Amino acid sequence: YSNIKVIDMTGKQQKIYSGYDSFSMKLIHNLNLLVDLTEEGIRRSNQQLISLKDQTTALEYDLQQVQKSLGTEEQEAQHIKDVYELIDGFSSNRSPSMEECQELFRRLRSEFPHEYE
Amino acid sequence: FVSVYSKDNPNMLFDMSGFECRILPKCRTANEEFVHRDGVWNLQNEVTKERTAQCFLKVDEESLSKFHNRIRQILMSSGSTTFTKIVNKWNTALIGLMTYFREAVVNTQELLDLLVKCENKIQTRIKIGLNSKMPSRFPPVVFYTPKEIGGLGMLSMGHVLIPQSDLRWMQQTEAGGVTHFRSQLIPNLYRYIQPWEAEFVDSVRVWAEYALKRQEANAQNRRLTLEDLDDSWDRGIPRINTLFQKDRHTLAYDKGWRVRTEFKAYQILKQNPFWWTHQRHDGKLWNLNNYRTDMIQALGGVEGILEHTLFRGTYFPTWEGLFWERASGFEESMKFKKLTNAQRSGLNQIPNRRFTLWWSPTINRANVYVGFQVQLDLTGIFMHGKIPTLKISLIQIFRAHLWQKIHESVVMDLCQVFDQELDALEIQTVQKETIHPRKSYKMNSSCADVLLFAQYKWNVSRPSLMADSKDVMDNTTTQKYWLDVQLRWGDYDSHDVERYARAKFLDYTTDNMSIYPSPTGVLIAIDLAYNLYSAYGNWFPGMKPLIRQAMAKIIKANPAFYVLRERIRKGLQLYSSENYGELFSNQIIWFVDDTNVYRVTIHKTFEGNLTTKPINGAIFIFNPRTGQLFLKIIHTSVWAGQKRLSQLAKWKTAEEVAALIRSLPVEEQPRQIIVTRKAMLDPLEVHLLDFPNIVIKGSELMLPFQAIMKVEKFGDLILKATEPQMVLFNLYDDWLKTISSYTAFSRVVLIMRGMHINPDKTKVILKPDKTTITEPHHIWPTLSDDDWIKVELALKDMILADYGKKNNVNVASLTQSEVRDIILGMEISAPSQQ
Amino acid sequence: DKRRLFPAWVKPGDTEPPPLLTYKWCQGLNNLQDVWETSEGECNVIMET
Amino acid sequence: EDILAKLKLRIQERDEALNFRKEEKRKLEQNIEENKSMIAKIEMELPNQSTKYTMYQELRVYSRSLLE
Ligand SMILES: O=P(O)(O)O[C@H]1[C@H](OP(=O)(O)O)[C@@H](OP(=O)(O)O)[C@H](OP(=O)(O)O)[C@@H](OP(=O)(O)O)[C@H]1OP(=O)(O)O
Repeated sequence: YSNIKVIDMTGKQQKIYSGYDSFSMKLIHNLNLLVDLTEEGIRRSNQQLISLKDQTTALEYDLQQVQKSLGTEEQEAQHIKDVYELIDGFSSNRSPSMEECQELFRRLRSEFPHEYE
Repeated sequence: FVSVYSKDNPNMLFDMSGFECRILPKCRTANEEFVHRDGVWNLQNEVTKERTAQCFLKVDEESLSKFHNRIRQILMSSGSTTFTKIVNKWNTALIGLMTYFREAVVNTQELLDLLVKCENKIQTRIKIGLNSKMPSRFPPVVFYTPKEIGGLGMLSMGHVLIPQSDLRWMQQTEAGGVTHFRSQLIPNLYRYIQPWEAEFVDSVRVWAEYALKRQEANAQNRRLTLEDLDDSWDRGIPRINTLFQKDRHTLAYDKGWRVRTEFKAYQILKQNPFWWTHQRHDGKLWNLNNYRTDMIQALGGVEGILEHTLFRGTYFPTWEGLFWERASGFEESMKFKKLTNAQRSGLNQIPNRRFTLWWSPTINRANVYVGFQVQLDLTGIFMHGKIPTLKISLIQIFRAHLWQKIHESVVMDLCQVFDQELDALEIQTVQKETIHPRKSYKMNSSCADVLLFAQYKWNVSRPSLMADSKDVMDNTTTQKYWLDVQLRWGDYDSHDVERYARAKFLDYTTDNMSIYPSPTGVLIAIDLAYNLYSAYGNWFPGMKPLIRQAMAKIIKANPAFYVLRERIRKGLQLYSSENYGELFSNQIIWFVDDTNVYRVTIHKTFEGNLTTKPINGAIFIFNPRTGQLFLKIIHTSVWAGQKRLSQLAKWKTAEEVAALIRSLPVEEQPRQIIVTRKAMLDPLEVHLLDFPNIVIKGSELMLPFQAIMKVEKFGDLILKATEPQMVLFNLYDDWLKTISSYTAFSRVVLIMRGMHINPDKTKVILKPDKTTITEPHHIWPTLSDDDWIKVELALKDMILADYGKKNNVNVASLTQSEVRDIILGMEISAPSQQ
Repeated sequence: DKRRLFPAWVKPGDTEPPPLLTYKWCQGLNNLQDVWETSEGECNVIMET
Repeated sequence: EDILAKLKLRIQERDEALNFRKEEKRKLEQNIEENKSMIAKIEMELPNQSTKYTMYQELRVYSRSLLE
């Protein structure tokens, strides 16, 4: 730990230290210009991300059209009628006379033919 | 056998390869004609192009008994065996029968009755394996549910009806009511294997048209474009995709392979059901992914299946992203090393514990011929049969009075609501009653748990549900009101907290035993197995929307539910799987790389076998903002006297960088370490517990620091080291004076990716003029700021040309962001994987 | 195989799975000329052993 | 007259499947609007990033000249 060779090539001339302890105990304006230069890339990255956000609207907007408006709302509208049709089929029945039977089966067979069969 | 066809005997019988076959020349004899049984072949006369005769298939009685005896062998070999291992053998036997005989089975009604019998027997073997001699507690869903949803994944050939009752699910509404939800036979496998007639006729046309598509390839001398065949890919008796099998330069020479696999019966004691085929020569002649997907649909979808399971007890938010643990250590290894038949069967029971627990709301459903209401001690659970391991499993969940602890927590959490609404409800006081400790699980009768005294009476509604938003709120007046809170643990037959809350309220309010201090109140019910809640009773103004709001808040955040939920999860084994600008911020950040640390070289020997020699390596630690590089050489002496070297190498990488960090002042220690291999995160974490201020993140981008060994200033330096010395470098050869860190950083990435692709072309790029040199005080050749741009463009083109060659894509197809991400090594390969 | 030792009637050949062999048999059987004719008392007998 | 009882079952069954699609409609609409909300936020940042970057372009030139 205390006696493992450290070779220093970080500077223009070479140095040698006995170990990490001897090593461990051996402008900003310009740096900030480098920071300024980096921020140009940040908006470049975000604009490209905004292009992905733009495609994200395409995903979202097609989900509105295909998934919600077409696929869901159409099957909604069809079967919600079928519920009320089948409830209406249930309503028709009870204690008829001769002509009441005729009007029942006229009504059942004409209006609800699939359910009737 | 001899079979004779004549003007007297019209049926030309024969029997080949297990297919019992009857031929009738329909041009001659008219006993049957073009009947749409699935298993009747039509013999197209090749020269006249006429259906001159029909061939009626059956499965011969020899192969019936070979199949039957295979199921018997699986049943005999059960004993202490897991249900998965049983049904995996059933599936393999069933696939073996079906994919061989195909349409012959469905014409063979005596086989189908046997297939029903065998399938039912495998089920019964599992039922009796769970001590459950009755139908009701074992509905189909337990068996046929695909095994990634923790079902057995059994395949079927039965007309096994799925009860229409068993598809419902229920979800908690925010209104405090419950909406039921929903979305027939279980699928026969037979519909998912293409019948042989279709396979053969399609194989003729496919290989015929392939000859024409190759004639185009022959005429143009073009590449055989797989795009021409992608519709044909899974067709042909030899599957056409075998043409592109990477082994095919050898498989051309494996002649006589089919008879070779049949004579294996005299060499290998383990019977093989796929003796008739070989996936590399025939291709894979069946694909059952559609059976798995459709099986979920028949069982009601994932939401409909999971009601049968304890999933709702976990209160995970969704099924997706969950996974099942496996490790094989301790599950199997210890039973191999230290066998003891009477004890080590408890290890083989570990999957059965999980399985039985997972299906608890179905396998312990109250609907029984008999059973008993054995209530579990200290608990409200009823244990309707002696199911082998569910009893111990549930005891470990509700251990240490958890049932009471839950009930007191919800009662006092209600108190903490009433204590803050007294004036709005016109309550003079709320009393937590002196609840006897049994009350939380004495199910036959109840007390009031919380009692309200009016300031000056309220008007009080007729009894109604919490879901009923409208009330006859003028029915009567009263000044005392009680709340009864009752826990529950449901099963799939009974977890409707609406009807439960009503029925227990109406019972108790007429029962003489009920210690209720007023004729008006509510019962609150909680299905602790499904995390559903409800209430029913009389309501005074302002009470119903408070309980509706308050009860949801409790379910969301109460701690006693959380410890229950974690115990269920830790019992089910069932777990949830859960930046480019940052590098140059004012923090101190080190990249670290472990791939070069332990390296071994291979050479031939006088023995002819190879041998392994370890060599010196290095840890690579690099600060991307300052360009400072710490190159800790790891010398082969640290591998001496050890053999677990790769895990040691991972430990020594984390240890030696921690030793460096511990030596440096805290003003120079990192605050983030970004690690280029995720396997190195965890040895760093356990080593860096002494420095909690350092966050450790997986790099997720890929940086090719492995390639630095190609640089002679590193290669010779690391190879020729006599000790594990530390060497310090800077990769920015004064660049931070003339250019910013980011472009200097990007230049390193460009150079490193370059030499990883090819050192010498990089050296060519880094030497545009032969008069350029590398100075000894530098690492890179000396170049001007514009010359650096010119070689960066050459490196960028070199990277993209290698990417294009590796991916068959034009560089011009790539946008500025894509070429950046390719330099960053991000996963750009297909849009279906992002 | 290179030297064509075995004639094509020697089965467990590399090109037919046994269910295709049953098909090529009854396909090849039906392709025989006059094979279903019995007008003058002609007969087919298939012998398996 | 048992068919009348059968209808109440199929009425419940059909209505109870209908409950799922209604909720399914609610789930789909919820996702879209959060994105409308969320993406609305994102495009509000787009001006702000434009304003930043352009000023840095000036302040790059300015600082680099000033310090020389
Ligand atoms: O599945 P089934 O054969 O139709 O039997 C059930 C079962 O009857 P038991 O009381 O004998 O168990 C129910 O009980 P559980 O399975 O829930 O314990 C019961 O529900 P109730 O106890 O609430 O009546 C139900 O009754 P119903 O048909 O009114 O739903 C009843 O049918 P039977 O009373 O006709 O046997």
